[PDB]
Amino acid sequence: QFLRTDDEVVLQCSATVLKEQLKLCLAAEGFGNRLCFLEPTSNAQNVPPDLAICCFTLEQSLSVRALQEMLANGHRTLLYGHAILLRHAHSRMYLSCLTTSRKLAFDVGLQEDATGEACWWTMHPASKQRSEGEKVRVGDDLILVSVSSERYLHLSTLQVDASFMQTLWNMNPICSCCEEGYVTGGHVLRLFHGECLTISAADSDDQRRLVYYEGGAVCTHARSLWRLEPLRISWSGSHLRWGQPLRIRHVTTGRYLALTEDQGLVVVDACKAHTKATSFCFRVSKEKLKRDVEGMGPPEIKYGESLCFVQHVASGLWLTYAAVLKKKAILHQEGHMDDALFLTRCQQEESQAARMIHSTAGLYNQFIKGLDSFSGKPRLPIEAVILSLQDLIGYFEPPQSKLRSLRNRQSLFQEEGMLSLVLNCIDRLNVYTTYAGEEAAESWKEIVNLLYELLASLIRG
Repeated sequence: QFLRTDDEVVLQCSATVLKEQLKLCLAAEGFGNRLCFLEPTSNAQNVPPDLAICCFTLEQSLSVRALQEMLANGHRTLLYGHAILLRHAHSRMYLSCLTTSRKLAFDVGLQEDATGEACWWTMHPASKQRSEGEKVRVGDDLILVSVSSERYLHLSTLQVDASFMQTLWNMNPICSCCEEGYVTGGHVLRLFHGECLTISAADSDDQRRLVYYEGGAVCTHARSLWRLEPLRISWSGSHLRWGQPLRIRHVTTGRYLALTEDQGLVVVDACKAHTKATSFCFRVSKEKLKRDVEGMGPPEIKYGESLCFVQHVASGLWLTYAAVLKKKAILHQEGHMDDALFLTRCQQEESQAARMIHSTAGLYNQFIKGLDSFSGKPRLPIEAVILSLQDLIGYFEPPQSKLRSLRNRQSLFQEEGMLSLVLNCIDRLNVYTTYAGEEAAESWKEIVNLLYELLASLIRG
């Protein structure tokens, strides 16, 4: 019904493209790139969208008198006329109106701290059906106005900016108060057998596509982290239910647990992750065996205490095993009597790290791919690579058991091959003594210096 501070939301707008509605959500990575963009969510049945970086938390909802009061120095329902502070779940930065552009438009993206007016947004009713001081209702079209620049949060042409043109937004709830201890969608977690479900380590002959039960240290590495993704956008953070279908996304690689005709149980690119290949559910038992709600729903599955059998929804097949303990994970008609898994929730530091490794690997791989492109040939995400490097250098800065996080964060990245990755950039740039752009070459010495600085920061201590 209503929205409250601390609810988690997405900011959705629509565009009409090829005479069909396309729904899109405000997204940003934060590290490596502060700028918002739009993540299409309409084709979810075929291609699951990247939702982790669309989630925002309603930190704060103030009257403007209450805002001006604070600027010159609790599950509150949101009222029209209030100013809101939206913290990005992944990066923990705040949604702001930036002071850069590309005329009258400002960039929208993420600000590293909630000081000043740029990260505040007033909410206005999009019809006479709502008035200042009334509660914002889940479902309401609304207008969002930057407190700092007085422009409207705006969809352009698909991009987002702050503009004098209005755009209608739906602030759609992802979740509200959940029952302590209960599994919800959007959680990052591990699945333990009796040893946990994972894909192999970086640079494996695997190509990282096969699934395993493995024990030992993997139980604390990023490669065994998974994100649960119900087949819905709104209330995708609701409590999970026995038999409810969901996709299971591998965090550091972005691939989706799947049944595949040629190869059996594997992990699959998002573009191949259609519903049937990719829907599993949790079952109480292997016996033969509703209508999805518009709230948190009944809590059903508990971290630690619940035993769960994972079933592939379209085939009915059971997640099981085949054969420094490492077993291959398979889908089978019968499985084994000890197939039930238990779930353990990841904590935020490690969860964040795993997403950062995903983006970083993507970015530097693309940057390596551009270098290979003109390697043989006399005649690149320079901006992002630089910011990414600068961001990681700050993240790895030495400090007071901050030394523990550091060592552990360094460890997560190292076990995901970030050292080779950084080394590969250095080796490829050092093929040159002093091809690319001349524009590109303006940034060469800066980037190699930043890489070496990162390298050192990944080993220090």
